[PDB]
Amino acid sequence: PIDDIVKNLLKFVVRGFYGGSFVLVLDAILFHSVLAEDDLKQLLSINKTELGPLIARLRSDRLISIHKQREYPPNSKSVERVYYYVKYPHAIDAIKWKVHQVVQRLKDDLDKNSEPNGYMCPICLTKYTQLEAVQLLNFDRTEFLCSLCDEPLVEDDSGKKNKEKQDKLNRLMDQIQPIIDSLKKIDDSRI
Amino acid sequence: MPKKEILDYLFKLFDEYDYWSLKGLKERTRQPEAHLKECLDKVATLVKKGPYAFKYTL
Amino acid sequence: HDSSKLLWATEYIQKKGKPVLVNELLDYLSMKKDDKVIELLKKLDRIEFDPKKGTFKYLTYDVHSPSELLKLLRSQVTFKGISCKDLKDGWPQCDETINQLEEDSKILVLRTKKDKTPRYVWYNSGGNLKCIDEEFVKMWENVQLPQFA
Amino acid sequence: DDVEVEKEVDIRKRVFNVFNKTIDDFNGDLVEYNKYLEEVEDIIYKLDHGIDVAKTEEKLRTYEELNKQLIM
Amino acid sequence: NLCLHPEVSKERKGTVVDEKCRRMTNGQAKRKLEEDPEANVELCEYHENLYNIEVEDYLPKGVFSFEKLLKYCEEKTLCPYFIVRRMISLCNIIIYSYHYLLDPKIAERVSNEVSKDSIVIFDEAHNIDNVCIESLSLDLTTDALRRATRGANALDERISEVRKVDSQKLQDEYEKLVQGLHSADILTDQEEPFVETPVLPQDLLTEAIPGNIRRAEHFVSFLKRLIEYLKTRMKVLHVISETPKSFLQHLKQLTFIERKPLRFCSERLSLLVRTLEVTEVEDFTALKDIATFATLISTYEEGFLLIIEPYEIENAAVPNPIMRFTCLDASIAIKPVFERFSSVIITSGTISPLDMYPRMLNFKTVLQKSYAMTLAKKSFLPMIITKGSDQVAISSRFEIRNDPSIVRNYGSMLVEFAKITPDGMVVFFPSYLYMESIVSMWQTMGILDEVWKHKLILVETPDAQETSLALETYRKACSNGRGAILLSVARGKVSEGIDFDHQYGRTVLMIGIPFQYTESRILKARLEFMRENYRIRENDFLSFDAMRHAAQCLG
Ligand code: SF4
Ligand SMILES: [Zn+2]
Repeated sequence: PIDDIVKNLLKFVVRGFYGGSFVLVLDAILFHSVLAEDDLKQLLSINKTELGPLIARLRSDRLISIHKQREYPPNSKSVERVYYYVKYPHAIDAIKWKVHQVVQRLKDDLDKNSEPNGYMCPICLTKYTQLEAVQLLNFDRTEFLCSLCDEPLVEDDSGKKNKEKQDKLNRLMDQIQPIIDSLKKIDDSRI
Repeated sequence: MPKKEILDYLFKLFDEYDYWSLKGLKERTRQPEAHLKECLDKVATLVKKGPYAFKYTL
Repeated sequence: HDSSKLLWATEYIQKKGKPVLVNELLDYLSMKKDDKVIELLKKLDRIEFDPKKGTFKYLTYDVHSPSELLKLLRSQVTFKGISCKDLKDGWPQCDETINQLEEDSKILVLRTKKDKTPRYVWYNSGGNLKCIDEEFVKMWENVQLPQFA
Repeated sequence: DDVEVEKEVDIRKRVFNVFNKTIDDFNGDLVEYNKYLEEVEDIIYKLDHGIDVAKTEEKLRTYEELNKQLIM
Repeated sequence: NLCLHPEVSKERKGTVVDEKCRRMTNGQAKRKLEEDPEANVELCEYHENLYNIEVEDYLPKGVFSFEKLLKYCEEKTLCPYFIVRRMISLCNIIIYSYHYLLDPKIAERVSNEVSKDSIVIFDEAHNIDNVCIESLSLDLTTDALRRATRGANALDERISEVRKVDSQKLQDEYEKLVQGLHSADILTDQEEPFVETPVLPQDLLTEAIPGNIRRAEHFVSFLKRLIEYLKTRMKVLHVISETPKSFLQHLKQLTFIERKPLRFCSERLSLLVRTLEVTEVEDFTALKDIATFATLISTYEEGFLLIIEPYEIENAAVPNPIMRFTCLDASIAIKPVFERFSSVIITSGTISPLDMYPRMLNFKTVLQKSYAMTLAKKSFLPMIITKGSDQVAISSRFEIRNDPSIVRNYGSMLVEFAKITPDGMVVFFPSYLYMESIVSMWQTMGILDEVWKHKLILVETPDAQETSLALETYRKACSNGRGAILLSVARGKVSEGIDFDHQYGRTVLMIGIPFQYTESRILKARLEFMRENYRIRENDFLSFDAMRHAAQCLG
């Protein structure tokens, strides 16, 4: 049902923004509900160092939880397993807001390339504010000269990079398109 | 070590021990390793895994 | 020894590139004169030493196809997975097959470049999802997530 | 995505931008439209990749003239 | 099903066999053997002799069945397909399935001489509307776009590489576009056509020019723009419902192709491909299916709905999206059947109720007479097994999985019948996905353990040859002394045409009532149109077809 879509939900984040092996760690969580780290090390034949941070990416993004599988074997030795638990509802929390902010960020570069803010004297290697500007424009002048070069400036943050960001915005929506409603598909049940 | 000589000598060694460790066979040869290894490439069939790991076979 | 001379003669069948005569094969080696080599060549599947005149012609994880390799991934759901070794032993050039059965159809793990893709046997569904820009990879994981509360 | 064919839109769009005065749909006749479509394909496709774009720049010269026809 | 050449008969899929014979003798390929000898093009050797001796008269006096026609044509070096395909104009009675009277890609050989003044009988006509739904349906997948991009790129080389081969042959077909819809050599052919037309039989297609896409190079221009536009329309956020006319409008702004020119893709592709004498078709198979969609999108509207689910719900949240398009009103293909026909008969022993058929398909009946089996002996016991050994209500509506409160009762039902029932037992599960968990979990417990020893069980499988091998070894067991049981699917292929005599079936079990709600909202979108265009609700439509499917299996 819905939780199965949550099972498949994290696959979207894992197989898109990460490498191929990252789902191989996630797949093992769905493979065994109590996923022993020592076993998952053997399953993909990756050493202790190579498998370590892979769980952390699933842990940090609220996708997995390495549950401290402390238990007492027959030998009475310090037995510990990083049981990669699947915290399904909390991983939803991580994917939900991460889609939220990135749409804003790509918008930000658009507005910045539509409102020139500063100036620059590329001859004297000096950038100017408009207030800096209004100090060296002469009443006999139409562009604010400099004080080290006594030369006009250039407008800063013009609109030649404006069109760059819209593709990033459009690529953001078209690539996050599979993810947005996949969260809302789960959020219908809120489980 | 000639290829025929390698073919006969390695088979003479393989008849003694074809299922022998790949390090042990070379020390039993101690010659320019290209000849002994090459004879293992056609006059033997490599088994990397199993109890007879790295052991010549046919 | 019988095997050594027989091996050199049988290896000579494919090396010559010609179906040389039954006897003329022996004189090329000039040392192999036993009948076991002829018996082995007659017993050789690769060396088609048929009833006709002398004819010297060359020839575990039986999953030799992405269809069969996909079945192997299907057999290892919630189960363990061999890396790449017997896979290429029963099927030469698995790595091209891995890319051809891309998007979780040959779902491997490119462990290293010089390792000849030391793969992993795992079974995903869509697998690839490569259209995500690596900038969105940069933009996805720079997010500070609220903790328990 | 065959970036040679990516320029096909720009060549086609320039006809849609500057050379829109060409009589394809406003004339009404199917024979005139069909000849216009073949003429449109003659200009745009050569201007698309440019394997023989020596009259295509001249087609641009006519297209700019068509723009003046729209302009004047 | 009627090929006799050993080279062609090896392949399993019909289209590959159909392609091999067609490429064996094609309007543009078979000419390259007679005029110039080559090993690249072979001969059917049975269409060859049919081309010489068979098309001069009719078959001597036999009324050939499938078994009889196969035997006769084998010895007389003839292929039975090319006989009966030609025999349309000569058969006083014509024998073919529902598709070749309804499916638009194959029903282009229909003859008015055998259609105007004839009498039409629809056998087992209960499953008539469901077939029509598939006729205007098509899916897509992210894998297919990679093939579609392959076809888009590979044909781009194909049309250009032949340009240096014969450029005037390229342009000669361009002047064939201004004159008309290529009627002289797109419809008056024996073998030439390669691209099928999903539209109605040529009546719903204008003959005007397909825009300014005449040029081979300019054909690449709009092809690569439209393929990119559909990919972002293939990676849609979720299932979105837009009228297919609106899809053209959104296409019109992103890729300016007018609706009338886009209707001409089907006759365009055959006009262009024929010029290139193409030799490799594997990556070009995607071209015919996408262009089939292109003809459909520009022609059908306000009766259907476009949907794009980003994944399959059973394997959700994956990059496996679909360009879902399915038929909502089956009557668009149904009505032109009644438009020309004068004598029509619809008869089926499983149609129940009998009243929604005229309202669903919009056709005129006069004699609605029902028949009851009047016999001096019962001979049949329809059962309503609501309660089992536990006396607990049994069904499959609750879930599509297994549960100890339910599965132990159904298995106990199967074993108890296995002890007593005589040879021949056929069951029809609601779905094949349902049964896979049913049998495997049945194997976990010892419930089948006694079922193992009672009778002989052969299972329905996705591959048709194996199931036919399974079924051919079912009937022989039933006729033989040992008892046998067959398990199948209500929506499976067995319920379509299979018969069971005395031995082949004595006690049939029906696990629940089959509801087809398991799939995505495609059917929910389909069901909405039935609710407003017609006065048939979800409840009335669901149970009446489910029992129709139930009554289809029982008889
Ligand atoms: S010639 Fe006839 S029998 Fe032979 S492959 Fe073609 S259709 Fe089949
Ligand atoms: Zn300065």
